[PDB]
Amino acid sequence: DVSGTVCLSALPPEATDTLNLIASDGPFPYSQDGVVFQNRESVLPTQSYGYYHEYTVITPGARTRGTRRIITGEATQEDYYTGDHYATFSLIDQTC
Repeated sequence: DVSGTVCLSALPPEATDTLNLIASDGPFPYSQDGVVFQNRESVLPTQSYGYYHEYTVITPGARTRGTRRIITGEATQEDYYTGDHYATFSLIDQTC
């Protein structure tokens, strides 16, 4: 299940950076940014393989990718944020 919607402005500023890189098709800070996200646990709506892709949202100071991501869906304006390492997601509203 999706945990509601969230305004882009309410997310860390790195989320806005990630969306800007998605808008330019990168290049990204990691070569695996842009792989398919399988939605293997079915938290997001069921779609065929390749509908979803995942991208890092950088955590300040982290040596690793941390726990923050944007998952794109193929539909227009469809993007999900997780701040808890894929446990939960919110739909991102870029209009606010």
